[PDB]
Amino acid sequence: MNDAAEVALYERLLQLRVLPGASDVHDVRFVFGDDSRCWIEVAMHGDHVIGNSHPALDPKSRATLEHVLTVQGDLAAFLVVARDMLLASL
Amino acid sequence: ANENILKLKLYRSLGVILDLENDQVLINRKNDGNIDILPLDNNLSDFYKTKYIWERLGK
Ligand code: NA
Repeated sequence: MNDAAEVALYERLLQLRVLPGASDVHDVRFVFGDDSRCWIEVAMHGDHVIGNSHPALDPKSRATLEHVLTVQGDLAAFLVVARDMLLASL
Repeated sequence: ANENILKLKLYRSLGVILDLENDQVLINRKNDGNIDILPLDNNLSDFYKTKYIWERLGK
């Protein structure tokens, strides 16, 4: 299959969609699940990588997420923790 | 480069690899010679497949 169809299968398997962010700054929006239920926006570059999220997260949580991305440099681990946090916040 | 090309690189960077030659998906979280292999069989629900994959990524 073509790239768009492979993208569609990843979205189905992970229930993870990668969308343009609303932010100029945090320009990647990760969307979890079947609706616009859980999402978090991030910047792929910089010190200040964590943007807005729905459910809003508290500062302690946002700092944890920031470090997985900036310090650990581990996108999968960041998505795992962010998904768990956002789902628990619903 | 186009947008899907990048999305695919991003998914792949998670260690999740489509192996459609074999009707399965591979999960390589540790890069240590061990992988999880998930059949794409209609048999398991989408919910079960998603839950399983996120469990593997969370290890
Ligand atoms: Na995008």
